[PDB]
Amino acid sequence: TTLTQSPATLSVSPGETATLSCRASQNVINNLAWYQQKPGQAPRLLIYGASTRATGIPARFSGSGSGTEFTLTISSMQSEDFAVYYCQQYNDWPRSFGQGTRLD
Amino acid sequence: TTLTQSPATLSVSPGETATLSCRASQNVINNLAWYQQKPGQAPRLLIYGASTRATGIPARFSGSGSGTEFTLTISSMQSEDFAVYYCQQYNDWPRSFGQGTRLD
Amino acid sequence: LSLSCTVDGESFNGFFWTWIRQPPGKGLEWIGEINHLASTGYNPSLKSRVTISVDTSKNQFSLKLTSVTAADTAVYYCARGYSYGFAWPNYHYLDVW
Amino acid sequence: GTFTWTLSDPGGYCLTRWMLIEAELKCFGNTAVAKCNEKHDEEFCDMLRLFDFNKQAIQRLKAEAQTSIQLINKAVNALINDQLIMKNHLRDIMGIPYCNYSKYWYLNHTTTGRTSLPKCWLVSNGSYLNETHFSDDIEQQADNMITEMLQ
Amino acid sequence: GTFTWTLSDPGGYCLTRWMLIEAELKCFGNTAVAKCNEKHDEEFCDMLRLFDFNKQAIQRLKAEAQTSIQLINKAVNALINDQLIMKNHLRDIMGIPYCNYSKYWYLNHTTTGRTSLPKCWLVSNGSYLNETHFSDDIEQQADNMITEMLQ
Amino acid sequence: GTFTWTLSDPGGYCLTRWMLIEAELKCFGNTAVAKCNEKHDEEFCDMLRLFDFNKQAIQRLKAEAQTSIQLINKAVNALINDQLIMKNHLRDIMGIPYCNYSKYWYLNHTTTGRTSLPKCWLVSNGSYLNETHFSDDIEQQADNMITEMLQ
Amino acid sequence: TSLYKGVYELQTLELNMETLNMTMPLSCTKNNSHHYIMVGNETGLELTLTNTSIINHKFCNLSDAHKKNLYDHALMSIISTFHLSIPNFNQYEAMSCDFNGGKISVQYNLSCGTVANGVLQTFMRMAWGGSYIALWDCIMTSYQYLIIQNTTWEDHCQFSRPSPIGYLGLLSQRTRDIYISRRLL
Amino acid sequence: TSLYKGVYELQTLELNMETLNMTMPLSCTKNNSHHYIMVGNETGLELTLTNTSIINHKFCNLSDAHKKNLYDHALMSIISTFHLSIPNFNQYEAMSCDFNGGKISVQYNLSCGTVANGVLQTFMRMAWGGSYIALWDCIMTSYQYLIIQNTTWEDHCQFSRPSPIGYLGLLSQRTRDIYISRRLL
Amino acid sequence: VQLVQSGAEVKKPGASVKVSCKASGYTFTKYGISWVRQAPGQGLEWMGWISAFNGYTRYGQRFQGKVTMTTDTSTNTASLEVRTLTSNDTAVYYCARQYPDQYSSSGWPRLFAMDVWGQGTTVTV
Amino acid sequence: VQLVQSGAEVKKPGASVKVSCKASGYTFTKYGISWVRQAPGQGLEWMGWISAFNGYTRYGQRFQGKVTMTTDTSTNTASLEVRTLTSNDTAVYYCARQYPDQYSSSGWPRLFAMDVWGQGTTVTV
Ligand SMILES: *[C@@H]1O[C@H](CO)[C@@H](O[C@@H]2O[C@H](CO)[C@@H](O[C@@H]3O[C@H](CO[C@H]4O[C@H](CO)[C@@H](O)[C@H](O)[C@@H]4O)[C@@H](O)[C@H](O[C@H]4O[C@H](CO)[C@@H](O)[C@H](O)[C@@H]4O[C@H]4O[C@H](CO)[C@@H](O)[C@H](O)[C@@H]4O)[C@@H]3O)[C@H](O)[C@H]2NC(C)=O)[C@H](O)[C@H]1NC(C)=O
Ligand SMILES: *[C@@H]1O[C@H](CO)[C@@H](O[C@@H]2O[C@H](CO)[C@@H](O[C@@H]3O[C@H](CO[C@H]4O[C@H](CO)[C@@H](O)[C@H](O)[C@@H]4O)[C@@H](O)[C@H](O[C@H]4O[C@H](CO)[C@@H](O)[C@H](O)[C@@H]4O[C@H]4O[C@H](CO)[C@@H](O)[C@H](O)[C@@H]4O)[C@@H]3O)[C@H](O)[C@H]2NC(C)=O)[C@H](O)[C@H]1NC(C)=O
Ligand SMILES: *[C@@H]1O[C@H](CO)[C@@H](O[C@@H]2O[C@H](CO)[C@@H](O[C@@H]3O[C@H](CO[C@H]4O[C@H](CO)[C@@H](O)[C@H](O)[C@@H]4O)[C@@H](O)[C@H](O[C@H]4O[C@H](CO)[C@@H](O)[C@H](O)[C@@H]4O[C@H]4O[C@H](CO)[C@@H](O)[C@H](O)[C@@H]4O)[C@@H]3O)[C@H](O)[C@H]2NC(C)=O)[C@H](O)[C@H]1NC(C)=O
Ligand SMILES: *[C@@H]1O[C@H](CO[C@@H]2O[C@@H](C)[C@@H](O)[C@@H](O)[C@@H]2O)[C@@H](O[C@@H]2O[C@H](CO)[C@@H](O[C@@H]3O[C@H](CO[C@H]4O[C@H](CO)[C@@H](O)[C@H](O)[C@@H]4O)[C@@H](O)[C@H](O[C@H]4O[C@H](CO)[C@@H](O)[C@H](O)[C@@H]4O)[C@@H]3O)[C@H](O)[C@H]2NC(C)=O)[C@H](O)[C@H]1NC(C)=O
Ligand SMILES: *[C@@H]1O[C@H](CO[C@@H]2O[C@@H](C)[C@@H](O)[C@@H](O)[C@@H]2O)[C@@H](O[C@@H]2O[C@H](CO)[C@@H](O[C@@H]3O[C@H](CO)[C@@H](O)[C@H](O[C@H]4O[C@H](CO)[C@@H](O)[C@H](O)[C@@H]4O)[C@@H]3O)[C@H](O)[C@H]2NC(C)=O)[C@H](O)[C@H]1NC(C)=O
Ligand SMILES: *[C@@H]1O[C@H](CO[C@@H]2O[C@@H](C)[C@@H](O)[C@@H](O)[C@@H]2O)[C@@H](O[C@@H]2O[C@H](CO)[C@@H](O[C@@H]3O[C@H](CO)[C@@H](O)[C@H](O)[C@@H]3O)[C@H](O)[C@H]2NC(C)=O)[C@H](O)[C@H]1NC(C)=O
Ligand SMILES: *[C@@H]1O[C@H](CO[C@@H]2O[C@@H](C)[C@@H](O)[C@@H](O)[C@@H]2O)[C@@H](O[C@@H]2O[C@H](CO)[C@@H](O[C@@H]3O[C@H](CO)[C@@H](O)[C@H](O)[C@@H]3O)[C@H](O)[C@H]2NC(C)=O)[C@H](O)[C@H]1NC(C)=O
Ligand SMILES: *[C@@H]1O[C@H](CO[C@@H]2O[C@@H](C)[C@@H](O)[C@@H](O)[C@@H]2O)[C@@H](O[C@@H]2O[C@H](CO)[C@@H](O[C@@H]3O[C@H](CO)[C@@H](O)[C@H](O)[C@@H]3O)[C@H](O)[C@H]2NC(C)=O)[C@H](O)[C@H]1NC(C)=O
Ligand SMILES: *[C@@H]1O[C@H](CO)[C@@H](O[C@@H]2O[C@H](CO)[C@@H](O[C@@H]3O[C@H](CO)[C@@H](O)[C@H](O)[C@@H]3O)[C@H](O)[C@H]2NC(C)=O)[C@H](O)[C@H]1NC(C)=O
Ligand SMILES: *[C@@H]1O[C@H](CO)[C@@H](O[C@@H]2O[C@H](CO)[C@@H](O[C@@H]3O[C@H](CO)[C@@H](O)[C@H](O)[C@@H]3O)[C@H](O)[C@H]2NC(C)=O)[C@H](O)[C@H]1NC(C)=O
Ligand SMILES: *[C@@H]1O[C@H](CO)[C@@H](O[C@@H]2O[C@H](CO)[C@@H](O)[C@H](O)[C@H]2NC(C)=O)[C@H](O)[C@H]1NC(C)=O
Ligand SMILES: *[C@@H]1O[C@H](CO)[C@@H](O[C@@H]2O[C@H](CO)[C@@H](O)[C@H](O)[C@H]2NC(C)=O)[C@H](O)[C@H]1NC(C)=O
Repeated sequence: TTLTQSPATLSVSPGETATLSCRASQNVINNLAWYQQKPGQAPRLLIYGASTRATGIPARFSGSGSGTEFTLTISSMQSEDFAVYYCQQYNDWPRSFGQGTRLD
Repeated sequence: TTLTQSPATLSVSPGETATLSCRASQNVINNLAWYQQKPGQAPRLLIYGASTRATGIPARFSGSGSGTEFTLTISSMQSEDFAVYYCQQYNDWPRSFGQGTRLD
Repeated sequence: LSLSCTVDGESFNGFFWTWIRQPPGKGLEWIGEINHLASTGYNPSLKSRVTISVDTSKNQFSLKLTSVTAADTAVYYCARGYSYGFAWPNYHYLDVW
Repeated sequence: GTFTWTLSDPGGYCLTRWMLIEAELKCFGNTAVAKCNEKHDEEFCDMLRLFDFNKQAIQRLKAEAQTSIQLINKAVNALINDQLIMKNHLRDIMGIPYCNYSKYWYLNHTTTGRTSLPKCWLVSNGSYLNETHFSDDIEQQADNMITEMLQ
Repeated sequence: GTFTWTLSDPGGYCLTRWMLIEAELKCFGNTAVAKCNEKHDEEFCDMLRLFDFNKQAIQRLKAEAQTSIQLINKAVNALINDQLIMKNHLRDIMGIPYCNYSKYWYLNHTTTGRTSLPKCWLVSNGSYLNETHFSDDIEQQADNMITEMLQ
Repeated sequence: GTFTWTLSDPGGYCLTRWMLIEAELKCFGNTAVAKCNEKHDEEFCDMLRLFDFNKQAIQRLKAEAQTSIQLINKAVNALINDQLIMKNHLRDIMGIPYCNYSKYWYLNHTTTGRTSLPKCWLVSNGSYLNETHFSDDIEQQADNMITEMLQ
Repeated sequence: TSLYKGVYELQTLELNMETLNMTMPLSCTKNNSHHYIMVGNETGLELTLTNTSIINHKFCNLSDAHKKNLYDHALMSIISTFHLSIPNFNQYEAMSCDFNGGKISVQYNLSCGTVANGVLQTFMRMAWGGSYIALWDCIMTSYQYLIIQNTTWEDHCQFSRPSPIGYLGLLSQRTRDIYISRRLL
Repeated sequence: TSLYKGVYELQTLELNMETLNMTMPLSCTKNNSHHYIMVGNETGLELTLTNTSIINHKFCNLSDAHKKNLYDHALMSIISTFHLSIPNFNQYEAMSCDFNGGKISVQYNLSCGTVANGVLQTFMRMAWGGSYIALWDCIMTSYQYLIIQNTTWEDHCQFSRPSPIGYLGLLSQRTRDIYISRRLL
Repeated sequence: VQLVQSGAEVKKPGASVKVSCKASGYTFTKYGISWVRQAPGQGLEWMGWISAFNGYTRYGQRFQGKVTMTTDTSTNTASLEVRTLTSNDTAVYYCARQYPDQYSSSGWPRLFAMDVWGQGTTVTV
Repeated sequence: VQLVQSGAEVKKPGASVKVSCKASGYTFTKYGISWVRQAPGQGLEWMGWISAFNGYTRYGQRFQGKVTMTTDTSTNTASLEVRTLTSNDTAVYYCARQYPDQYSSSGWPRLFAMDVWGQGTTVTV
């Protein structure tokens, strides 16, 4: 399955919420992962499952949605929240990532 | 049920194997018994069930067969193997015995 | 036209036994088709006046065409053909004549 | 033919806010859930299996014309025990309080939070029975909970 | 599905003088009746459920025209297990002693008075098997309840 | 209903060379067979009951015209649980690994020689699952059986 | 808020059967006369007990209805399950049907040990939960006709909550009390 | 070879269903189109999916077949079980049959929620374990005809092993999803 | 485990023969005794079987009434009594230990053969 | 818990490249290793996943043959190698830790994502 991220660019100043959308080709029931990659650094797992945060992840990042449509929301975007966000399904093989989104 | 032993006489020399056959009137599932009677002594149990050997019986005596056809094989013939061998069914009452085969 | 086509050959089951007529100067024309069962297929143009039967015991099939006419004079062939419908390239070929 | 559906998920089962009216998320532990896979005479277990099957059917499969009576007709006996509702019908006929499948009751530990397997609330004369008339059953449930706590 | 009928009434079940022939009232304790609610292959339990259902239907429901075939056809599967009588039918076919649900045997503790769950008497040639030919079985039964006496 | 067939014979069950492909005789102890008389959701128990019924029917009954569909139609419900294969079919429908009753796996103690009750192997993509994708199930089975043998 | 044994508190919960749509039909009762069984959030069957009949002809065009595949398959399956579950049905003249245009409309004449008894048994086994108002069993009622029609979904039932128990119950006892009409079936 | 917790070894076994051939039918698949249901070590039914039909009429005449007791009773029982298990079957013209001479030949003519869906579901349950290669449910296939005929026993189980699971599965679901065609059945 | 059959008796025809064997080395109650007759020059013939536990008897088709079997648990003995003798009644009589056949509801029949035999008693008329 | 990917290196195109990631801080047998490729300026691309417990490999559709991945439990390492380097093969390779997917007869599948990643290894042709 191939999944796409429609916005691909969020030019938002710090302080307000940001929303990212992920759409999958087929049904992926609550088996989606959201990763964050700092410039030049390795990606880190932010959200595993539909709406479950990884250990040590601040409660600012919230996942929602299911099936085909998923959303990731950042409430109070801080200085360190500027990174590239990636969407990966793992409901079936092979694992497929998204084209990414540049959030500045 | 009436069961008969077809050969009834084997003038077999010592050293080679001997084969005895038993045929039952009706179905007798693995419920046969082979007894050995030396001349002048009471019969003793050699084989009970399908092929299970009685306690202390040498491995040369071996039973086989189920249903109606049954076979008893003696691999090595010794001096004391020459006796009268009897075939009994115990699948129903009354118990029935064969005519016996004299091994000489 | 009571025309029978007795064949021994290979097995009689699983084949389509057809009749094809060719009028002089024109092309071929399929006019009937029979399976080893009682099922049949006919040419719509002349279906109303043709009838083909099959006898499995004698291994033969016979065509009958009523209302004989000199306009129906032609050359008639009885043919065996096999149709394959299990995979993609479905194909039907008139095996022997 | 005994049912074979096993409940999804540590080891307990959680009823979401959608499966409950006028209530939030509820959750039952492993001990209570484990009784649903062994006993053939629990109405709550049957309804819980029905809800789990509905959720799994919605998630795994597609939707078209909502005419999914064939699916439930194929798998009606793999989720519930028809003789349970048959027995409830017999009890209703004989003028005895029966198991209307709407309301359930259970015992909560004040501090530990352990919860017994819910039992359905009996109804009679089209009105729910009041706990002064089945207090003995509640005491029996409390005794069983204490005995299980001992081991 | 499985049976869901529960036996009425400390905790045992007593068969009245009408449920037996040439015998008086006979009671069985809680430890034996309690096995009737989990065992799927007990013949005495099925027959005792049938007797209890008959008694309750006579007591509560009205009697008229005696056309109660609909009632028994409606709730036949909530009282007995059809595969048990099917197994008995197959055992009868294969020329093996079977059970026609008429006679039962049990073990008494002479001093204590506690008994075991009755098991039905096997039949051959249209005659009951005699105690020697299943004596081993009886032995096993004793051993079992001896273990039950340990706790 | 519920199956009532009891496996033949200390107390274990031995599958002959004919019942297996490219394998010799294999025996399972009483501690594993005893589970087959109480559980309702074990593939291997139903298959063992089918094999035992086939063997007993061959031994104790005649054969003619090969029209034995009558016997299996009569006795199908006394050997297997239909809702179990219904559950397998449902799991196949939802795109989840299932079991077609062909391959089984079990745990052997190297020294003692005691074995667990075999669990049937899972198939996905019409192919047998590799061991790495159900290892947690193997560990859970080993833990349960070590707990059983501890007591 | 009584405390049992000094350590246990009694709490209750209620199940929302209305979220079980799209997989199971849900049956519930509006009042004495009107009862409903709904499929999806689109369709349903309305069962009414009336002294007024809507069909006067003694016809049932079942074969013709099957030939013209215009009705809803789910509703036809439900009505087939209902009809097959009637115990000891032998008066075929007491059931009238209308299937013209794809709609379904069934009328049962209830005018013991009669057809009305079995029809009421099946009815209150279907609409189990609120049908007890119009009550061995030998059921008798003052109503003369039972009418089953199709309707669109609406917030109809206010006497009892929706529940799939009745349909799931009559599913088991489907072909269990049918008489034989022919030597070969 | 891995040793779980250093003391237990994982071992596997595979059953041999072919030894059950005097008591139960055994179903297997040859390829995408050919499937077999063997009874005994002499008899079998062949299931095929084709663009090509073999019956051109619409005469599934059964009273004559029953009158002339020439067919194999086991095969007739199997095909009756298959036909009864079809859910929501109402297009009778989609089924054609030929039983003359004691043989049995059945053709289901498959050209959502149609007769093809029900026939394919019943076929998938019958040929369970190897029919998934010919795939809510809404099963649709490119084939136009399903053909059931006679075969003698032969080594055909080369894609899936023989198994009595499918036939034992459709025994339970036999008359559960049949429409009513008459008031007095 | 052996059995002794009390010598050999010779009596005139028409009298009653009382031949007994005592079993030592095992619990006499568990196993019954089966009687076998071997005519001089012919094969073995089955007479009957008596279970020592409550003394339950099964006789042969032709030996019913002609011969009786009794048991004594105090002396651990099993006895066979023949009413009338005849020229064809001369034979050798053996008594053999046999476990009673076992039946159960949850199980299959378990049938047994004659485990051990005692030396025969020669009865000549 | 961290994974070190043996630094980085560059080589002439047309030759084979080898990169290894060494795991530590956890049981290397329980969790398998997935390999991700990121082209310069492009998104992440998945290549394969190897289970260390028995070393079971699942490969990408377009990476079969060209990419070979192995595991070594003795030193707790996962190695990857590419036969024919190409202009588009210049990228950064990431070693991620993934728990094997679990299925059971009584239960539902439990799928897993890449929890712990490692610092990437750059390869330029
Ligand atoms: C499960 O399987 C077992 C195994 O066989 C089976 O047991 C058998 O049950 C039957 C049915 O009861 C038993 O048959 C009874 O036998 C008694 C005893 O008969 C002896 O005595 C008579 C003389 O009285 C002799 O002629 C005979 O040969 C025997 O020596 C009979 O007395 C019974 O008949 C009476 O009861 C019937 C019940 O309706 C009457 O219909 C019948 O007319 C008899 O009644 C007469 O006498 C009464 C007393 O005097 C009097 O009150 C009446 O008015 C009338 O005048 C009956 O035939 C059989 O013996 C059992 N077998 C064994 C080995 O015990 C179970 O029945 C079976 N269960 C099921 C459910 O299938
Ligand atoms: C549950 O689900 C599982 C997974 O889907 C499924 O497993 C599959 O079972 C089938 C059973 O038929 C397996 O198919 C067999 O595969 C072997 C191996 O094939 C290799 O060798 C052949 C050459 O023979 C190569 O062409 C091939 O590419 C492979 O390298 C085949 O050999 C089998 O065919 C033989 O046996 C058949 C038995 O009837 C014969 O009909 C057939 O003609 C072949 O006979 C040959 O061998 C005979 C001796 O055995 C000999 O006498 C003949 O003359 C001839 O030489 C067969 O096709 C399949 O591999 C399994 N899949 C996996 C992944 O393991 C279960 O079957 C399923 N259980 C159910 C449905 O109950
Ligand atoms: C198990 O057995 C129990 C009891 O035997 C049974 O529970 C009963 O279920 C019925 C049906 O749900 C309940 O009836 C409801 O009662 C409430 C409250 O009653 C009063 O409400 C107001 C005061 O608040 C009074 O004015 C009124 O006259 C009643 O006296 C009603 O509010 C319900 O009506 C609403 O809901 C219906 C269904 O949704 C609608 O059809 C109806 O029009 C009403 O909706 C309107 O108001 C809503 C807000 O209130 C609004 O959202 C809507 O849009 C609309 O405007 C309903 O009549 C009854 O109370 C339960 N208890 C008892 C003791 O009878 C179970 O049904 C049974 N289980 C099964 C499976 O059958
Ligand atoms: C579950 O997956 C397991 C992992 O298998 C890997 O992934 C699959 C998809 C394949 O790519 C496979 O090649 C991978 O290894 C799988 O276990 C593995 O199965 C293979 C084949 O069945 C085994 O290969 C054979 O190994 C033996 C030697 O085994 C011993 O040595 C190894 C290495 O020291 C140990 O790890 C083992 O435990 C043993 O101690 C070789 O002799 C044999 O060679 C034969 O084949 C070659 C090539 O055709 C010929 O040239 C030779 O002449 C021989 O004929 C194989 O190479 C592999 O050892 C095994 N690994 C482990 C760790 O068990 C397992 O089978 C799967 N389970 C299933 C499918 O049910
Ligand atoms: C059985 O019959 C069906 C349909 O039969 C037809 O329709 C019925 C309603 C009825 O009227 C019949 O009398 C009538 O004959 C067959 O269905 C076919 O399904 C295939 C699917 O592969 C279709 O073929 C594809 O069509 C594509 C464009 O629409 C085309 O791009 C595909 O090309 C591919 O293959 C070529 C060759 O390998 C390759 O070079 C290409 O690059 C590409 O990959 C392909 O041709 C047919 O059009 C369908 N026929 C129709 C719709 O009439 C069915 O195949 C047939 N057989 C079986 C076994 O079921
Ligand atoms: C099983 O098979 C037969 C059947 O037994 C008979 O039929 C049953 C339905 C019951 O009614 C039994 O009580 C009945 O006996 C058994 O054969 C039977 O053996 C008995 C031996 O006592 C015969 O009785 C004798 O009959 C003769 C002639 O009439 C009298 O002179 C005797 O005094 C005595 O009464 C009985 O006739 C006979 N059955 C038949 C039909 O002839 C058989 O023994 C039994 N199998 C076993 C292993 O016990
Ligand atoms: C069994 O139930 C009936 C009827 O129950 C009624 O319907 C149920 C669905 C519930 O909603 C009940 O709450 C409801 O009452 C009982 O008969 C009815 O009892 C009530 C009182 O319990 C009567 O109400 C009275 O009405 C008079 C005026 O007529 C007032 O002055 C009173 O203050 C009181 O409100 C009601 O009239 C009566 N009849 C009907 C048709 O509702 C019945 O008592 C109960 N118990 C038994 C043993 O039958
Ligand atoms: C299934 O069985 C019928 C036979 O039963 C037919 O229908 C009944 C209701 C009665 O009306 C019967 O009298 C009648 O035969 C098969 O249909 C029949 O096939 C025969 C073939 O020999 C047809 O006979 C022909 O009749 C014409 C005159 O109409 C003669 O000129 C012909 O020489 C020939 O005898 C008969 O017409 C036909 N009946 C109908 C109604 O079409 C049917 O074919 C059979 N199906 C299969 C698959 O065998
Ligand atoms: C039929 O049953 C389905 C459930 O199977 C009901 O659908 C559910 O409807 C509720 C109310 O509209 C939905 O709740 C909503 O949830 C979202 C979050 O997802 C929330 O943001 C909204 O404010 C609202 O509360 C629920 O999601 C929905 N479930 C599904 C699976 O769609 C439906 O209402 C039932 N239909 C009838 C006629 O009863
Ligand atoms: C149908 O099933 C039966 C068994 O259920 C199959 O028959 C069996 O065939 C094997 C040989 O393949 C027989 O084994 C034989 O055992 C004797 C024992 O002495 C040995 O001497 C022989 O050499 C041979 O190994 C087995 O007895 C036999 N079972 C029977 C007859 O009940 C049969 O092959 C199956 N049918 C098909 C078509 O596969
Ligand atoms: C009962 O069902 C019938 C058949 O679907 C309905 O009649 C059709 O309804 C649809 C939906 O409005 C219309 O598009 C068709 O034109 C109607 N056909 C005919 C012949 O009338 C009917 O409306 C349903 N009854 C109710 C009360 O909704
Ligand atoms: C389908 O069944 C028919 C009838 O049983 C088979 O035809 C008979 O087969 C037997 C066995 O070879 C012959 O003795 C008869 O003479 C046949 N009768 C007729 C009328 O042909 C038929 O062979 C079976 N189908 C297949 C393909 O074998």
